[PDB]
Amino acid sequence: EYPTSVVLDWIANYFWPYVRISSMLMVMTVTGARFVSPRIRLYLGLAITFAVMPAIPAVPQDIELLSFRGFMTIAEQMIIGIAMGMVTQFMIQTFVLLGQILGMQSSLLLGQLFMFLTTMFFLATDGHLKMLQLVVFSFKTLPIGSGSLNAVDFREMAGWLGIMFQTALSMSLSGIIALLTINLSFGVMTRAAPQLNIFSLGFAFALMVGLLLCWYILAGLYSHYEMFWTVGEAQICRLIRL
Amino acid sequence: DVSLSDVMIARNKSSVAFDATVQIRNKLVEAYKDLMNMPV
Amino acid sequence: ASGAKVGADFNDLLTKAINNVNTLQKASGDLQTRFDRGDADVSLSDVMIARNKSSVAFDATVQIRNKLVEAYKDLMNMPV
Amino acid sequence: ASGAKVGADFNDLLTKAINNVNTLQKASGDLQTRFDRGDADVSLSDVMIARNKSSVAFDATVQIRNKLVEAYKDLMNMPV
Amino acid sequence: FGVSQRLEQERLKLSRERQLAQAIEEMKQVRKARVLLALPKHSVFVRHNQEASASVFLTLSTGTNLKQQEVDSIVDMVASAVPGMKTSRITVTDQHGRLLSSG
Amino acid sequence: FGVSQRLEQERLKLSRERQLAQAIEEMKQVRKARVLLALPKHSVFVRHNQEASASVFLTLSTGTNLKQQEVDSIVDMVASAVPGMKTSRITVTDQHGRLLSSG
Amino acid sequence: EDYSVTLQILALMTMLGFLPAMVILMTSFTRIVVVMSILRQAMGLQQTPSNQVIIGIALFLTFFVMSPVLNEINDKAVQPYLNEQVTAREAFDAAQAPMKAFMLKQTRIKDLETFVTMSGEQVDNPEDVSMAVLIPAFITSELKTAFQIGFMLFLPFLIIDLVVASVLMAMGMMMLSPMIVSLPFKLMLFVLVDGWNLILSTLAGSFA
Amino acid sequence: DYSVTLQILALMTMLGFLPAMVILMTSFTRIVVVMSILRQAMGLQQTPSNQVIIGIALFLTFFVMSPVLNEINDKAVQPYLNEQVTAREAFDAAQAPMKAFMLKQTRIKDLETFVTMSGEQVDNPEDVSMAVLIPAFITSELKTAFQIGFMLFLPFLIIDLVVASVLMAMGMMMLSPMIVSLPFKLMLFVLVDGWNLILSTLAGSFA
Repeated sequence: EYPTSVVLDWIANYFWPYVRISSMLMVMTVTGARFVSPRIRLYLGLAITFAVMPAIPAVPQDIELLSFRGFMTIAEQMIIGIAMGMVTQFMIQTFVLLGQILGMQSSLLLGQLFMFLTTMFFLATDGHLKMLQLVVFSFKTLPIGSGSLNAVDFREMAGWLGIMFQTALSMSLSGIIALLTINLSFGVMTRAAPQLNIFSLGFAFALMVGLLLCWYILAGLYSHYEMFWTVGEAQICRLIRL
Repeated sequence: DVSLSDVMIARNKSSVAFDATVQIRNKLVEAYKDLMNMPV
Repeated sequence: ASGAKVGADFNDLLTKAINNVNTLQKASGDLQTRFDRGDADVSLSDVMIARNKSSVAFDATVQIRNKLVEAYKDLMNMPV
Repeated sequence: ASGAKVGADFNDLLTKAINNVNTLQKASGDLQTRFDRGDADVSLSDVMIARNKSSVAFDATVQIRNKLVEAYKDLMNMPV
Repeated sequence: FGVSQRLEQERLKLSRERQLAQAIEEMKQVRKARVLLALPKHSVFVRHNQEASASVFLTLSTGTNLKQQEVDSIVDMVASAVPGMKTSRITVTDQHGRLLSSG
Repeated sequence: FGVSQRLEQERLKLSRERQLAQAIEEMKQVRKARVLLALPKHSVFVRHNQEASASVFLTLSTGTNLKQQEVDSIVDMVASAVPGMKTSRITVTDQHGRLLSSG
Repeated sequence: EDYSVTLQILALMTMLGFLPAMVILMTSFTRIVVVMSILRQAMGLQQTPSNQVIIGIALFLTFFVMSPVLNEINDKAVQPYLNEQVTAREAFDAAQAPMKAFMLKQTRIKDLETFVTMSGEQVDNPEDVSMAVLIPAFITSELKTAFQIGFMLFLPFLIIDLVVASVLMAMGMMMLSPMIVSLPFKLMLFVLVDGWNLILSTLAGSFA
Repeated sequence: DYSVTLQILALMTMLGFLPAMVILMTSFTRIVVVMSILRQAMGLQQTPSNQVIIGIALFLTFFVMSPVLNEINDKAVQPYLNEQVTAREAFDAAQAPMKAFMLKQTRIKDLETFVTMSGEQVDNPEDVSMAVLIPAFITSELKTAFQIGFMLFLPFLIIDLVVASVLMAMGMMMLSPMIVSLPFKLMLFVLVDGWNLILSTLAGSFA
C-alpha cells in the first residue's frame, strides 16, 4: 500500500464526524455553557468521537481532504451540529421567556430562576445523553458525504419563534389570568376612593401575588417541560431525517 | 515495497491536509461566534 | 464499512512500523556485540550496514513522532 | 493512602533521580580532574565514558523539566 | 381541557376498543366484546421494545362453537384494526376459557 | 390538575387492572378477580434490569377445581393485556390458596 | 494566467475571514434582524427573547431565502471549478454575479443613483455597476425596507395598547398602568393568529 | 520487548500528555466547573481570577486523588524500577487503579448510553473498555458539577430576588438591584465560611 491512503482516511474518518459532534456541543445548552472551559469541552468532543467511532459508517473516499469539495463538507457538518444545538437553546430560552413574562406581569432575574431549573430538568431527564444519541444516529441516517440541511429544514427551524410564544403563553395562561383578575379586582375595589390610588402601593401588592403565583407555576411546570421536549425532539429527528 | 520518499510524501500530505481542515474549521467557528455576539 | 476499521487499520500500520524499527535496532545491537565480543563469522561491513539502517529507521521514527505531537498541539489550540 | 504519604513518596522518587544525576556528574567530574592533574592510574576511556553519561543524564533532566514546566503552564494558562 | 398528552392517548385507545367491541357485537356468535390493548412508545433511545399486544374477551351466544375459521378471521381483523401489533400477538378468550390464540 | 407523573401512571394501572378484573369476572369459574401489576425498569445492565410481573387473586365458584388449561389461559390473557410481563412472571392463586403459577 | 494553487488557497482563506461581513452586508441578515428587533421592542418584553435565538433564527431564515442564490452559485461556479472545467478567475466571477443579481433585486433606483454619483464614476447600466458601490446602496434600501415592515408590525400592538388604556380610563380607574393588562392581550393575540408564521410569509417572500 | 532507545521515546512523548490525562481522567474537571459556576454566582466576574481557580483545583485534585497515585506507584512504578515487570505490563498496571476510580465516579445511565453508542457488547458495568469509560466519566462529572454548582447558585439568587423586590416595593424602579445585592452576596459567602464549606464537600464527594 501507499501510506498516504491509510493516514488520510483516518483523519477524514475522524475529524469530519468530530466537527458535527463538536459543533453541536458549542451550541448545546450544557456543554456550550460559559462555565466550562473550551479545553474541557474540546476533550469531551475528542473523547465522544473516539468512543462512538465504531457506530459511525466509513466516509466516502471520493472527496479529498485538500479540495474545495472537502471544504464544503466541513461547513455542512457544522450546520447540522448547530441545528441540534439551537433546538436546545430554543427550549431553555422559552422557559426564560416563561420566567420573564411572569416577572413582567408580577410588576417586576425571574428568567434566571426558570433558566437554572430548566437546566436541571435537562440534566435530570438525561437530555444531554439523548442529544448525544441523536447526533450519532445522525451519522447513520444522514451520511457525511451526501447530505445536508435543505431549504425546508431552515424554514422549520426559523418557525420556532412562534413555537416559543405559543408554548410560553400556554404555560402561563392560567397564571397570567390570575394576575390580571386580582389586579383588576384590586383596582375596582379601591376605585371607590380615588385618594388611595395604587401607584407604589399597587407595586407592593402586585409583586407579592406575582411571586406567589410563580410558586404555583413551579408546582406544575414539569409536565409542560415533558410535552415541550417531545415537540423539540421530534423536530431534531426531522432534521436528521430519522 | 515502500520507500522513504513515499513515507515522507505521505507524512507531508497528511500534515497539509490536517492543517487545512483545522484552519477552515477554526475560521467557520470564529465566523459563527462573531455572529452570535452581536447587538440585536 | 465503519470508522473503527479505518482506525484499526491506521493503528496496525503504526504498530507494524514500530516493530520493523525495533527489529532493526535489535538486529543492529546483536551484530554490534557479536563483532565486538570477537566472533570471526561477523563482517565489519555487515555491522556498519546494520547500524546504518537502524539509525535511519529510528530517525524516521523521531520525525513521525514530532509531527504527531505538533498536530496534537495545533489541535488543542483551536476555537471550540 | 494519604496526601502526605504520596507527596513524600513522589518526592522520594523525584529526589532519587536528582541524586542519581548528581552522582553521575560528580563521578564524571572526579574522573576528569584526576586524569587532568596527572594521575597515572586513570584511563581516558573511563574519563570519556563518565562524561558521556553525565551529559545524557543532564540532558534528560533539562528535557523532563521542560515537559513539566510546559505542562504546568498549559494547566495554568487554560481559558477557565 | 386540562387533559395532558398521555391521558389523551388513553382516551383515544380505550374509545377505539369500544368501537372495535362494537364491531364484534354485530357478529352472530358474540354477544359482548372487550378488547385490551398494549401499545408501547417507539422510544428510539431504547434498543429493546417489549412490543404491542392484544387480548380480547368475548361473551358468545348460548351455544355455538368455532373450530379455527372464526377465531382466525377475528384475530386478523383486530390485528389490521390497530397499527403495528402483528397478528401473532393477540390472545383470544371466551366465557368457557378455552385458549384461542397465543401472544 | 397538579398530579405528578407517578400518580398518573398509578391511575392508569388502576384503570387497566380494574378492566382486567372485570374481564375475568365473565369467566364461568371466576366470581371475583383482583389484579396487581409490577412495572419494569429497562436497563441494559443485566444486574439492574427488572422487567414487569403480575399477581392476580381469583375467588372462584363455590365448587369446581381449576384445570391447567384454565390457568394457562388466564396467564396468557394477563400477559397479552399489559406490555412485557412475560408469562414466566405471573403468580395466580385461589381462595383455598393452592399454587397455580409461579412468578 | 490562472491563479496558482497556493494563491487560490490564500484567496479562499481571505473570504472565510470576511464571512461575517458577507452575511450582514450582502445577504438578507440585516433586514430580518431589524424586523425581529422591532417585534421584540413592540411587545412589552425588553430582552425576553434574548439576542442568541434571534440571530440563530435569522441565520436559518437567511439560509432559507438565500438557498436559490446559493444553489445558483453552486451550479454555475462551484461545479465547473470542482470538475476543472473553468479556471479560478472566471469561477470567481461566476460566483460573484448571482450575489450581484440578488442585491439588485432588493435595492432601489434612487439609492443606486445617489451612490454612483457619490463614487464619481461613469456608468449607464445598473447591471454592470461595481459591487463596491452596490453594497452601500443595498443595505440602505434594506434598512428603509425593514423600517417599513417594522412600522406595519408595530401598528397592531399600538392598537391593542391604546384600546386597553382607553377602556381602563373610561371605567374610571385612572390609577392602573395599561402595560400590565395589555401585555397578555398582546401575547394572546400574537399566538391565536400564529403571528410568527404570518411574519415569515411576509419576510421570506418579501425578497422574491 | 521494545529497545531501550524506543522505550525512552515512548515515555518522553506521553510526558507531554500529562495535562491531557489530568483534565479527562482525574478530579480536575469537576472542581473547576464548580469553581467557575460559583464565581458567576457572585457579582464579581473575574475577581478570583483563572490562575487562582486552577491552583486550588490542582491542590485539591492531588489530595483527593492521593489514593489513586499511591496504588499506581506501588503497583506500576515500583515493579518497573526493580526490573520485576516489563514496559507494557507496568503501563497496564497503572491503568487499572485509574480505571477503577473513573468507573465508580460515573453514572449507570451514562455508561448504558455510551455502550449503546459505542456498539460493543459488554454484560457487566465493571468490564467496559477505557475508550468508552473516559467520555462517560467526563459526561457524568459535568452533570454532577452542574447540579452541585447550581445548588450553590440558589442562595445567591435568593438574595437577588429579595433585594430587587424590596427596591421595586418603594417605586425605585430605576435603581439596579445588582449593585445593591453585591455587598450582601459577598457577606453570605463569608458568613457561612464558603471557601471551606464547598471544598470540604467537594473533597468528600468523591467516593
